Amino acid sequence: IRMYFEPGHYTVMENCGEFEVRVVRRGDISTYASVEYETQDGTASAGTDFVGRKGLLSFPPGVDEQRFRIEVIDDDVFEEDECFYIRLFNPSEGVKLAVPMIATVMILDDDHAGIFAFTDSVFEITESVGRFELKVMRYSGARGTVIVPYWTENDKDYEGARGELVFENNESEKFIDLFDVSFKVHIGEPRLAPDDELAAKIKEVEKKPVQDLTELDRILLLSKPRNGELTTAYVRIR
Ligand SMILES: [Ca+2]
Ligand SMILES: [Ca+2]
Ligand SMILES: [Ca+2]
Ligand SMILES: [Ca+2]
Repeated sequence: IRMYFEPGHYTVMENCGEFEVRVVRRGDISTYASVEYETQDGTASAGTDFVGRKGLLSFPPGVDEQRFRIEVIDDDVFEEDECFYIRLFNPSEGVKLAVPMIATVMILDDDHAGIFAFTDSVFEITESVGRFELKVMRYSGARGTVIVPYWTENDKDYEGARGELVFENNESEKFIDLFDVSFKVHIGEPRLAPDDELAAKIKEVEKKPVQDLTELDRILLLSKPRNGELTTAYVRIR
């Protein structure tokens, strides 16, 4: 005998350049064997998401596995999770096809804007030793510029803080500088730079009645940055 994929399932980052797909030969190794593979489309398109590939996996006498590089294509357009597969045909004569003989590889986008939130909800700190950066994390993922307001609230102890953080591309983290009592500090809602080419196209899609949005457009709409659970932090001062 038998010949079958293993791993029979690979998960892969759109930016992984490529990755190995491994195949196994059980049963009578002793003699050369072989088998073919062909990438074939799922939701992930050969052409846009990966490259098509038929091939011949040769198994000289004494080898019960072959790997083989598949290329995952990278781009800057937000897409949901996508799929594509790889099938074993044409085994050599000695041998039967097993389970699985269809490998599944999924492409994870990384063109989201994306989702913004604090790390924890409470941070204990020190009567007066100055400053001390309050982190803000950007979750999966880190495409486009995203601007995002910040202001503080009272609960004399600190100086009030306001602004708009600017996460440029692949900016995943940024910091608010401040500057037993507590106060809260909020984050508003993320928006793109008003004038980043994307913010427009989306504005365009954002008028086509939803019933009109091309599938492409519907997925362009949820490319937009969002907020997470905790959009507020308390600061305890002791
Ligand atoms: Ca695609
Ligand atoms: Ca993709
Ligand atoms: Ca993409
Ligand atoms: Ca990408």
